[PDB]
Amino acid sequence: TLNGGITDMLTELANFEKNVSQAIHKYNAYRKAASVIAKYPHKIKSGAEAKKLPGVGTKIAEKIDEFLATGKLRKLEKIRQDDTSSSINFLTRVSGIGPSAARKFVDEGIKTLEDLRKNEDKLNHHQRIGLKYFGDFEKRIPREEMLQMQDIVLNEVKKVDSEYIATVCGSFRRGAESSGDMDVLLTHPSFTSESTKQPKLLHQVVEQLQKVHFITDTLSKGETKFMGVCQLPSKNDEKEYPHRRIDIRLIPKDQYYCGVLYFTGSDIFNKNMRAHALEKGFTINEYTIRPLGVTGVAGEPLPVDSEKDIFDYIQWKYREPKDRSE
DNA sequence: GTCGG
DNA sequence: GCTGATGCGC
DNA sequence: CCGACCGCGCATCAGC
Ligand SMILES: Nc1nc2c(ncn2[C@H]2C[C@H](O)[C@@H](COP(=O)(O)OP(=O)(O)[C@@H](Cl)P(=O)(O)O)O2)c(=O)[nH]1
Ligand SMILES: [Cl-]
Ligand SMILES: [Cl-]
Ligand SMILES: [Cl-]
Ligand SMILES: [Mg+2]
Ligand code: NA
Ligand code: NA
Ligand code: NA
Repeated sequence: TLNGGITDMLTELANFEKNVSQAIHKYNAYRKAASVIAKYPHKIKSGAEAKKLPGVGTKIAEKIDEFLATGKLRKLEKIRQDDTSSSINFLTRVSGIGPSAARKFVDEGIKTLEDLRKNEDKLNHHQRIGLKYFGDFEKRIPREEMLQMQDIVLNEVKKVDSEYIATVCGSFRRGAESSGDMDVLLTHPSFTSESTKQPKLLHQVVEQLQKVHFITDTLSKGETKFMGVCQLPSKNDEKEYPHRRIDIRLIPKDQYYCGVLYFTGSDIFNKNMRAHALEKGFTINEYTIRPLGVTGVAGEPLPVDSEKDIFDYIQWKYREPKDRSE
């Protein structure tokens, strides 16, 4: 929080471009700037100083000067006053409602939490569950709770098939003291890039977790990716825990390292690493890292035996999970 | 909105 | 039904 | 300047 005021300002700007303006590149431009500044070990004294960092250009430099001089930004002040922008920004906070849906609802007169509640019929499945747990999904998850959650997930998975390997990734693997949700990477020997010898591998696990009442709702579910809701069990007479978002990704067992790298993040770290990969002539996804031929077409998967091998290919020193929070 | 060639 | 584009989210 | 901006699973829709 050394330059919290500035990073918060850029984040709000980023959210505006994304939610209201539907300008994804500007969104990421602001996010990159916020990121590099949050990483900066000094208390910024001027926009000129900030402009030295990659990602911070003229426009943002001017904004930082204004914020330092007055403690605020007029551009944001006007945005906050705008009701449409405010309404669209708010609605996008519901899981399942993005910029388009948010602008459409506002067009229909639906602009508040109360409005959504009296219009459930106009929401799809995902949006309905996001509204249901709106309050809860805004809460943080203490690492202590993440630990109890990990215990339940790993043990239940083990009960279905001892050959399953469940790994909690996301901010948790990065060592965060609190997480916004739980991210679970899952592998099983019968599912490789070479073949699928067993169907319902992901289904079985989801099923088991619902059986024990851990998973309470489903936002989306396919053969390899589950997106839903879970809840820790509470003791007698005590208030129950908030419901939490849970994502489970089944990845070919032989592509574990690319999968755990992807699912460990951060999202900005992944974007930076994938972009660097390209510059180095490689393309990276959650499955593999491939060289880019002369034409720029991806070649065959390169051998990977650790997360480090991936870093080595793009000529980056290895970075522990805890140092990938950008 | 920012950057490299 | 399928395929492709688009919205959404990780 | 100006083209590039990471890469992809699932739900939903149009058009067939
Ligand atoms: N390449 C890529 N990977 C992504 C992206 N978004 C997410 N990931 C990958 C990297 C992410 O680390 C991982 C998990 O996604 P979460 O949204 O849960 O992100 P975190 O868990 O990091 C925290 Cl925001 P928390 O949940 O605790 O608040 O998915 C994206 O746009 N691109
Ligand atoms: Cl844009
Ligand atoms: Cl791998
Ligand atoms: Cl691939
Ligand atoms: Mg997460
Ligand atoms: Na700069
Ligand atoms: Na949303
Ligand atoms: Na997640």
